[PDB]
Amino acid sequence: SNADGQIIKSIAAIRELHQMCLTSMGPCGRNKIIVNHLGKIIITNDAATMLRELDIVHPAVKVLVMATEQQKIDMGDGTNLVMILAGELLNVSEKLISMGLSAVEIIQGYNMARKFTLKELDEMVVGEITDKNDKNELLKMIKPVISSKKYGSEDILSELVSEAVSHVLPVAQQAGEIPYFNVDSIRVVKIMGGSLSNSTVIKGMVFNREPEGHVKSLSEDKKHKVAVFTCPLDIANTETKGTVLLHNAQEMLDFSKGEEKQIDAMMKEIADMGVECIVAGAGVGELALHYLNRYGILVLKVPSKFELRRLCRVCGATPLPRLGAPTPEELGLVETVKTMEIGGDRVTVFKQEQGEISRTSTIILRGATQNNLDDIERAIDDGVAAVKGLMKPSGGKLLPGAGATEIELISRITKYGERTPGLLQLAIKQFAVAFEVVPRTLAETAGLDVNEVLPNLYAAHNVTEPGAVKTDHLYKGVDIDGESDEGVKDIREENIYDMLATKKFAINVATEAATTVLSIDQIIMAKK
Amino acid sequence: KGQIISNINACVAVQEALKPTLGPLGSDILIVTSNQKTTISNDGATILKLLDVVHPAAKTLVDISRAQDAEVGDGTTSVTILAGELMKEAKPFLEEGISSHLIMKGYRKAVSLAVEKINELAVDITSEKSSGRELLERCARTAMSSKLIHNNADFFVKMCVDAVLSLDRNDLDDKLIGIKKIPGGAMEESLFINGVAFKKTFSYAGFEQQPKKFNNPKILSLNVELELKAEKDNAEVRVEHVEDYQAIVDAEWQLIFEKLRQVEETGANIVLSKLPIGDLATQFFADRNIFCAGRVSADDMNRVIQAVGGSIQSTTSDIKPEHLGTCALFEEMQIGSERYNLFQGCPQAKTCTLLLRGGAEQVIAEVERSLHDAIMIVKRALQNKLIVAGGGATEMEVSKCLRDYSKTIAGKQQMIINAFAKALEVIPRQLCENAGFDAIEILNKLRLAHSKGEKWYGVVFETENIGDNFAKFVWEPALVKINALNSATEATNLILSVDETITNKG
Amino acid sequence: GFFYSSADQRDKLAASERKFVDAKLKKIIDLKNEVCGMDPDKGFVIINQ
Repeated sequence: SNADGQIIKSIAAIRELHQMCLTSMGPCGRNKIIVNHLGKIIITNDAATMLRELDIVHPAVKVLVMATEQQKIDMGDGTNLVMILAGELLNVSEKLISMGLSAVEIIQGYNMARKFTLKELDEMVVGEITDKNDKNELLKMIKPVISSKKYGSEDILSELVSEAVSHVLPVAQQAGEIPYFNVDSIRVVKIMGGSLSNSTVIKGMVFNREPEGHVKSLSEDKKHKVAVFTCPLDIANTETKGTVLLHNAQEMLDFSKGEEKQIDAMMKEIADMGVECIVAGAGVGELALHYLNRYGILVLKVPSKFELRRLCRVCGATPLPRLGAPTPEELGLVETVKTMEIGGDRVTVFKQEQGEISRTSTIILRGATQNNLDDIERAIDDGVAAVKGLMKPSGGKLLPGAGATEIELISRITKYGERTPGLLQLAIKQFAVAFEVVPRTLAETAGLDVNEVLPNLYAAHNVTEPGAVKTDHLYKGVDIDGESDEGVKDIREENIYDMLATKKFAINVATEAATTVLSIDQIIMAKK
Repeated sequence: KGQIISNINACVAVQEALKPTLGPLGSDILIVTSNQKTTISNDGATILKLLDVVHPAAKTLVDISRAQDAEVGDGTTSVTILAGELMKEAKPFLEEGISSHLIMKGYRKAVSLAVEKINELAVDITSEKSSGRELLERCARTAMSSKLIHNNADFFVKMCVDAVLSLDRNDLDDKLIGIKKIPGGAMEESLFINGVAFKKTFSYAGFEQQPKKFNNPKILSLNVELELKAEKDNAEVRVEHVEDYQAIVDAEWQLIFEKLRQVEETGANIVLSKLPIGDLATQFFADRNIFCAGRVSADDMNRVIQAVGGSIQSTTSDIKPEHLGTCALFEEMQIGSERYNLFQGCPQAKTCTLLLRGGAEQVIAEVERSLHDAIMIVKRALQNKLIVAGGGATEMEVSKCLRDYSKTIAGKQQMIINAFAKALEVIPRQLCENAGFDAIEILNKLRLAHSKGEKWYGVVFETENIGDNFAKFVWEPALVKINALNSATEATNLILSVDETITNKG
Repeated sequence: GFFYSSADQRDKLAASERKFVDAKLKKIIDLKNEVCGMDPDKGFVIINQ
């Protein structure tokens, strides 16, 4: 019942899990170790992945989990930010509940402050991204997304992602109707051993499987014919019935000798057309590997059927459900097929040079630690996901991050509090206080004192200027310090900012996340 | 902060097991695997691999040891002790209010300054005041000192240096040199073998033949079983005729005679396989001077392919004539009431074998592992020309320089770097305690001459005293000291960065 | 049944059964060009449950 503080118990249960997400965002934050049910330690910065592995029967927590999926799917950033904003709205609302304020004015107060905040976001944009897609220009948007994970490696990993995005985007001008970037077209590989400086950017899909045959790689001639066969290699049979059975020993000689002549006849018809590569998605027999060595055909196997759909858009080959029909219309062309040593093992690399432009790219990564390669691999997928948000719907607009905008918006929210009469004055003032948790967590995770960073941010953004036009610098953020002497510095010097499409979309998600929790005054479940 | 403190004791518990195993004179730990097999070793790698600790931070110290054993292979024990020592130094800092984030930040600046000092202490020297043969011989006597073999170490160094020189200096591996234990006999009578040798577990008949003197025997690999015996399957054949009872026992001898005839036409004088060879063939091979040995391990058969360049064929039909190989000379010794088979004079052999003799099997096991520590010093001498002074020399100076550089640094990083410099004192400590010397007296006496400006002063492992390891011939490569500070810091940064431990059962 | 010695002979027998569908498709495409075939702002949509 409400006399026992049921609305407080729902907040207290989330407040105990609120401190977990407070240490997620930021490079100086902390990570949580979660043991998977398969007996493997999995750790990552992104909260949307950890919430899926954690089993929580609390429906109030699931409200923030479902709101987190909106930041993970529709956007490439803001998964850790929505958990901090929605979690703080429940704590600041305890002051209004203790005073006897109904949940109507609390929800109505956030709705009125939501339209006031979203309207001011258009004036917070100073510069606009021209979408040049240049290698140096893409480093501005990609760096803050790759940041707050594996601090210190953001300088080298910035050139790997920025180069892969330019390869996926085709060359076009004055056309915004047709989409270009694809999320699933970029696959990242990891191999133990090596160093970070040995990484590079290659156009294609790197195959780590063994060549399985005496032919390691093809020649240097352009447009290698590649055939993708879905049906496994076996003796030619009849589509109707055609079941092989054992009855008399006389048929045993025809079974062994029959498979040698039929398989050799099918490989001869394919080699006559000039096909130098055969891709078999299923298992390959032993007798098939002996004939491909004399014909000079590269052996390649792809056990994963998910990569066969994306392979058709790269080389141009088509899968054939039958076997023995080398249709020329289903054959692809690739310029370069070689074999290089990646991570200490010999692997066959699949790439190209100029012709047959493909949208599939692969970022090769190396490292000694296996757990560190998991976060870097997932950071690239979250880094390239922000490219989708660079399109016409406010993709060029930007706002200063790292605590610069959250402190500056406080002065604008408090100004509208006394301007709007009625009971909404209490909800507007508490709406700006809930934004003070973002700069506070950045100072705690960085080792800085709470009494230091907070008063310095207010004095930096609040000055007396005899004039209407604002002066000095409004870009002052939360500095990590740990260097130089004292004070903060301009965040624009490091080219770190929060994209407006990430911040504006996160406000609507954060308000609706805390609205559902505050609107539910009673819960009923069963023992499980 | 409660789970962080729990992770501190988890690292000390794992570190405590590796403390007595640090150093050549250190104690050995006994671990009983679930397989009920007794395993005793002082190498931290194998020790941590057999524990299989469910604790996430304790497993991190195990995973980082595998990376130290892969890229390098030396220092797997010291990298965990150094990594876990930072957990104890950072324990009182958490209660005082100092966050572990600034503590992890001070380590990145301390190691960056420590690696620069390692290259300054590494001096490349090859032909200066040293010869070609005496260079690797003086390095083997370092690991053999203060051991039961010190009296016989004069004869053991000659066999150790010849094992490395018998292989290409560009590619060297400790797994390429085979060692077989010979029970019984004198220790000083051991000899070195250029080829490959196995245990010869075949106990069956057919002795007194196949003498130890061969001219040019032909080696051929074997896959299937040459004997006609069928161990598993069978059949039921019965006739009702009286006179046919004789002829129904007489048949099967002809079956494999067809395939066995092709073996005689090849002329292979050596028969080896991963399966036990039947006793049927042990006679006629003596007439043709063909040698055969059964019950050979699978690991010893891989060295035969790399020796004479042989190949494994399934049947006796398609065997090619060029797959055969021959050695210069054969030798077989009956010492120890057991015959031992070994090959000699193989110019194409990529491996060798060193036989060891002693009074007991447990005595030789301590001699074999004491040699492995000397092999790594001889192997890394020719591979890497940059070496640093070990045995307390380098370890004490890295902690000294950080004390002076911390004076110019202001803020919490001063006491953090000083804590990292103090954490470096655990390495020389355990080396003295495991060797019997008092770690308290040496710690005070070593810091005396350490402040006189000379950075090469080490700790004598034979007689307790302070001095320079340059006369003790204690050499260590620079790649181990550099990668130890990076692997210990990276493993420590992952444990201190996790406040909450979550484990889901499935 | 499909009796073929080589894979090239199977396409000849498999196409014999495919002519039944292609024969009906020729009458469908003729309806589009019959009424307002070349006229602008015209289309032909097949439901085909």
